[PDB]
Amino acid sequence: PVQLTFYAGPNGSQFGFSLDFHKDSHGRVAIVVGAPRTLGPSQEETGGVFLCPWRAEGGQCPSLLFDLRDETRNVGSQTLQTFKARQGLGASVVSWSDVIVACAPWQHWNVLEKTEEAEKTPVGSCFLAQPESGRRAEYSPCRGNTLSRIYVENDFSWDKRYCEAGFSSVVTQAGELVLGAPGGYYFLGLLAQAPVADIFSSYRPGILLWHVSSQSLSFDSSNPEYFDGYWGYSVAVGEFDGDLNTTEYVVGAPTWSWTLGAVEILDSYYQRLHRLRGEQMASYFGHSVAVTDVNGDGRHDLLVGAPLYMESRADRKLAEVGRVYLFLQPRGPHALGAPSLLLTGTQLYGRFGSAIAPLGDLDRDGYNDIAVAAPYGGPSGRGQVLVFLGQSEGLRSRPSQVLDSPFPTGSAFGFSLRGAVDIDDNGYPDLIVGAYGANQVAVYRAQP
Amino acid sequence: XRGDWPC
Amino acid sequence: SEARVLEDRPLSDKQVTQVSPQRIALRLRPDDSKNFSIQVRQVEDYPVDIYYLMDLSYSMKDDLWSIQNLGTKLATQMRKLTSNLRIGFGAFVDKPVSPYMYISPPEALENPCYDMKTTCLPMFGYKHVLTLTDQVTRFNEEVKKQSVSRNRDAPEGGFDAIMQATVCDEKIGWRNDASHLLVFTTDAKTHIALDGRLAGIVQPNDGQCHVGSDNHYSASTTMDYPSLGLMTEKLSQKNINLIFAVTENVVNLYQNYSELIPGTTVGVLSMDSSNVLQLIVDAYGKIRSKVELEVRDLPEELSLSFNATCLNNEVIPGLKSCMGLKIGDTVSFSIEAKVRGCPQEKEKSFTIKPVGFKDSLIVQVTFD
Ligand SMILES: *[C@@H]1O[C@H](CO)[C@@H](O[C@@H]2O[C@H](CO)[C@@H](O[C@@H]3O[C@H](CO)[C@@H](O[C@@H]4O[C@H](CO)[C@@H](O)[C@H](O)[C@@H]4O)[C@H](O)[C@@H]3O)[C@H](O)[C@H]2NC(C)=O)[C@H](O)[C@H]1NC(C)=O
Ligand SMILES: *[C@@H]1O[C@H](CO)[C@@H](O[C@@H]2O[C@H](CO)[C@@H](O[C@@H]3O[C@H](CO[C@@H]4O[C@H](CO)[C@@H](O)[C@H](O)[C@@H]4O)[C@@H](O)[C@H](O)[C@@H]3O)[C@H](O)[C@H]2NC(C)=O)[C@H](O)[C@H]1NC(C)=O
Ligand SMILES: *[C@@H]1O[C@H](CO)[C@@H](O[C@@H]2O[C@H](CO)[C@@H](O)[C@H](O)[C@H]2NC(C)=O)[C@H](O)[C@H]1NC(C)=O
Ligand SMILES: *[C@@H]1O[C@H](CO)[C@@H](O)[C@H](O)[C@H]1NC(C)=O
Ligand SMILES: *[C@@H]1O[C@H](CO)[C@@H](O)[C@H](O)[C@H]1NC(C)=O
Ligand SMILES: [Ca+2]
Ligand SMILES: [Ca+2]
Ligand SMILES: [Ca+2]
Ligand SMILES: [Ca+2]
Ligand SMILES: [Ca+2]
Ligand SMILES: [Ca+2]
Ligand SMILES: [Mg+2]
Repeated sequence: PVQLTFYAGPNGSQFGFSLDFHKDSHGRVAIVVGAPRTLGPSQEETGGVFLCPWRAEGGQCPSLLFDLRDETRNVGSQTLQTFKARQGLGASVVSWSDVIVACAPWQHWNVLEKTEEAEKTPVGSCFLAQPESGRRAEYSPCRGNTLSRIYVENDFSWDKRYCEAGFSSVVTQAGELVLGAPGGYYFLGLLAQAPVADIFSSYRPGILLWHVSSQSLSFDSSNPEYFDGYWGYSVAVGEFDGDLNTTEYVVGAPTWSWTLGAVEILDSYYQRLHRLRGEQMASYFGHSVAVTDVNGDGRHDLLVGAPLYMESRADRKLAEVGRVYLFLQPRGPHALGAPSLLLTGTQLYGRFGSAIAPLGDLDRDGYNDIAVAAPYGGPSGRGQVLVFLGQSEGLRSRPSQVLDSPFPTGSAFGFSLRGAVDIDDNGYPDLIVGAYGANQVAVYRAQP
Repeated sequence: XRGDWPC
Repeated sequence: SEARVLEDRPLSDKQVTQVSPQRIALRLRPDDSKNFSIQVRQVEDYPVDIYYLMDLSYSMKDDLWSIQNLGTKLATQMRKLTSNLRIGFGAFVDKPVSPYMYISPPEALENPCYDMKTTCLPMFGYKHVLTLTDQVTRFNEEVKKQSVSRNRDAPEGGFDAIMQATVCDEKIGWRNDASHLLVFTTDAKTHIALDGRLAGIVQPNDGQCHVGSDNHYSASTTMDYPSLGLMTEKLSQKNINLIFAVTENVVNLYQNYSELIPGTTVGVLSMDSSNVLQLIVDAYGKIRSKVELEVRDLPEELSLSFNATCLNNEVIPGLKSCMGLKIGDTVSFSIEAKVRGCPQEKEKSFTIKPVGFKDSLIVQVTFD
């Protein structure tokens, strides 16, 4: 347990708020960690996508050169302004071959045209880093010359202004990036899918507004049962229709149907294949989702977090610990039903189930094993990361290993973690944990 | 409401 | 050894004669033992502290007047329910940060109702307004003065407001020797823990007070909303009973919420507040007191013992106080005093004070 590898960041930076792994075409694996409050050369906290190379000692990372200057571009009697002031350039990072997609959910964006404007709303924006080619492209499927008045007049139909695009993001196996913007459609949420190759090809310097032909934005809805659900607060990709020719999108909305929270499974064409609803109100059922074959039968199963779940115990006490809902995909063309298994934390006020990290398989055998977060768990109340050794039947209620925060109080250790990626190529996934409050990231190289 | 508006 | 009764004013049933008799002369001979029975009854009403939390969002606008009534009417009822009352209140909108507010054009930071060409106050996390006081008039005036602000999304940060309403005392002005009630208003869904991550806030709300001088929740923009668990911890630890007074639109949401918090209740905040005031008087029906006695100004030489007879009419030796007395119940205590010889002082005076009762049995003792 000695090799609790520490990666440091500057004060204020929130180094560790979001994290991911990158493997350039050269083959060098780097921890991409977003510090959404990194001090730029303009003494302003905007965000920093620290491309931390794998160093045993870690420390300060070389801030990958992302264009931090605000573009005041002029086109068609309009001014595209990309307010990067407090943009959080680093609140979500993903990678695909030699491409790093590093998204500022708070990259406010505006169009000055006469008196009217697009309103500097946190539309988000993924910087496309090709460091090997040095290509600094930009992508914002949510970026839109549509005026505020136009969005208001249509009952906020397709109201994408508040996307926080790149609030979450995944890359499809075929190579198309899906970004989940919970703020989409006026905080309803959406998914926007476009190939990385196509957006790179369509990129031109100082344009910041261009339709991508192959983009796939989600269909909005008008049923109040979806309102304020943050339909996209958590996003993942799995096959649930038993059709390998199409890729299925699993969306966790933790406030679905008046704080109940749900997770929906849709086809590639953004149509509901099923919906799975929350048991306990205000438990945030959909804060973190995770698609994987916990059963390991070849049909993807769903894992949902509920970090504000409160259980009933002796003397009739409701103790707020959290919960993990496991839904198992039935054999053949059968729809998912009742929560297959239910997992619960111990420590009070721990926010158990804030972040779920698909661990794949721990013991390199075949039972899919995952991990879950509890940022204020443990006897002290500092942090907790709980390894759920999954079973061929499902998920055991007693977490195998618990990682406690070595940081002081306020660090929110475990709040954003990721596994399923082998850093040292030992044959096992390495669990990287983003204690943002201490501006550090802890990498644990889990030996089974 | 969808936003801070009267239903 | 004769015990002459001097002051024997009868117990009131609401002078607030809470102890009868009031004054006794006890005459003793050397080596003497003697038992007399006192009786005690609660007369004056019970102490209570009400804190009131209100929405101020564009949204809240539909029912703003409604929540204002839920303040004043409530006070009036508990004026008719007890005399020992204090009332205080606070307001809230949401976390003051994008995307919850409008930041463009810059005037939006001073008025986010730019697009409607109207004026709304710069939206705020939690602005504690009135410290708890017996001056109910000032509470009413300050409650009516509150007005609407604006944010973007439908859910609002009420849990932050409750946590900062209960989490500090000196700012809010509670009393240790009283019951505590917390009435919370809203008309839409509530921002709960983990909602603020849309605005970059990922540090939780802890069990500490972050209001200082300015009467604002200083750490609002850097502390997330609070979860139901820490809400329950702070309500119970401080002995605060919660009443969600919410609009009938999604009253089921808050009925489920109240099922989620042990001991809290939910009223339909509406044209009337019967469903909330009846639950106020319900919670007032469950307050149980204790009658416990101590003896002051007595030397060690004189030995004492006692029995006790409570409202259950079961006699117990060695138990000086039963648990869970009510208004009007009478409890008797037969105290046995044994003297060892005649001291030089020849005339003593001491007190028997029921704990929390300003009235006391003043006993004058002479030895022959
Ligand atoms: C990173 O962590 C936090 C977050 O930013 C930092 O905390 C703040 O850092 C500033 C540093 O500018 C610090 O100010 C110091 O105050 C000292 C007085 O307490 C100053 O005087 C010093 O006093 C010493 C004691 O006698 C003396 O020996 C020394 O020579 C010096 O005169 C000092 O110069 C600084 O101005 C804040 O107090 C501090 N605030 C909080 C709330 O933490 C922290 O500093 C950062 N750490 C690092 C290593 O970068
Ligand atoms: C919180 O308040 C809400 C109201 O605001 C309460 O909602 C109530 O929820 C119950 C179910 O828990 C409803 O009863 C039935 O619901 C079914 C729909 O669910 C079914 O789900 C199964 C699998 O889970 C599926 O196989 C079925 O196809 C089906 O979808 C419905 O079909 C029935 O007709 C029946 O309505 C109840 O109606 C609903 N009440 C209201 C007023 O809407 C909720 O109970 C409460 N929370 C708690 C914990 O009590
Ligand atoms: C109050 O109770 C005490 C004892 O706690 C009583 O003392 C008892 O007196 C009787 C005689 O009537 C003895 O038989 C008992 O032995 C005494 N004590 C006990 C406990 O057994 C005292 O007399 C009581 N006062 C009144 C009003 O009767
Ligand atoms: C899968 O999709 C491709 C792309 O259109 C198609 O050509 C192929 O036939 C499909 N395979 C199956 C087994 O459906
Ligand atoms: C006092 O004590 C005696 C015995 O000690 C008992 O018989 C009697 O009932 C008690 N009460 C009074 C006040 O006489
Ligand atoms: Ca498919
Ligand atoms: Ca399966
Ligand atoms: Ca395994
Ligand atoms: Ca490894
Ligand atoms: Ca309203
Ligand atoms: Ca709001
Ligand atoms: Mg509102």
